[PDB]
Amino acid sequence: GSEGHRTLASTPALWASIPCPRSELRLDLVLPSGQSFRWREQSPAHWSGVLADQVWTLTQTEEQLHCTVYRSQASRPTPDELEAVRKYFQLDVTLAQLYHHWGSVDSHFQQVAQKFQGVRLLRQDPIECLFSFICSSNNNIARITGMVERLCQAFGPRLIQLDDVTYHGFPSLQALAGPEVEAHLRKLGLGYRARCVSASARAILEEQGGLAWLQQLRESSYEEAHKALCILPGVGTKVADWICLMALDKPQAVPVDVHMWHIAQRDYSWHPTTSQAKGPSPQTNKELGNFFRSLWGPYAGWAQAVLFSADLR
DNA sequence: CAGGTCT
DNA sequence: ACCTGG
Ligand SMILES: *CCOCCOCCS*
Ligand SMILES: [Mg+2]
Ligand SMILES: [Mg+2]
Ligand SMILES: [Mg+2]
Ligand SMILES: [Mg+2]
Repeated sequence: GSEGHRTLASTPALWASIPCPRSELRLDLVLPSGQSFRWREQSPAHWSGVLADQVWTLTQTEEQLHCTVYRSQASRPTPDELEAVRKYFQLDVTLAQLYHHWGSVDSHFQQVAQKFQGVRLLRQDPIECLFSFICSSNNNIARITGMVERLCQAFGPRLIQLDDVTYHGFPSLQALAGPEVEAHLRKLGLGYRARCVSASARAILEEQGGLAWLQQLRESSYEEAHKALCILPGVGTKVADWICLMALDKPQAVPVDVHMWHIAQRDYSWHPTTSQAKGPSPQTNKELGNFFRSLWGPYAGWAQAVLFSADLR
């Protein structure tokens, strides 16, 4: 009872609810969908992971988001701790309002979105997000999850153990910048991406001003933050857009990939007009992202998340 | 060859 | 131009 991953039924005294409709947040569409790679459904409908340097288990009913924290004497999450969950899910951003806007300007969105409510963006840490998305180059969601887990196990601080899972926090820049990290990361199957992690951890810390430079790209404009991220090894345009959208408070960023081409073409009959080339290219990908920004508005990347979730079936 | 990044 | 999965 007192050992292991908790469930709402098994230890009801250690949970606290946050008012949050299922239409504002679907955990099963947000937490496993390749935004974060570090949440696990360890019991049915119960998602466990590291959030604000502690381990949480989250589950929901129709009107409540139920939360528990593993810290020495076990107790409910305090008020300040629940705000970190609200902050992580960005719950002040009302989806009801966004879905209404997107629907009003896009009848295709109106048609598809009703089935896929509660899709929102997590407000991720920029370090974690950066190095996760560096591991996603030439890769799929299954292997990426594994690489990130091993990376965190090897180089991240031990938090606590629940059942047979030892939770680790995401590694610091210092740990990823350290001697022989590439070789160690290669032993963990990351391949050529091992170099990129090491090099980008070193470039941030030793060439760019460290953690502070990255964190202050939150305050900088989208265009600035994107340009700044591209100088890092393993970070091209797509990767930078993902980081901008997921970790640097740029809701207008629209990461363009072949998947977005398929949507644009099949669902909006989109073709590049200004650009010369017909297919994907840096010129045409920039044009596509702009199309959806003008269509959807300042939260275009959140809209994309909904269509991405809907296409996934 | 597909679909990203580096210079 | 360069890289690695399917
Ligand atoms: C698509 C070319 O990949 C860029 C990675 O370069 C090797 C350093 S990790
Ligand atoms: Mg991430
Ligand atoms: Mg290193
Ligand atoms: Mg780069
Ligand atoms: Mg908008």
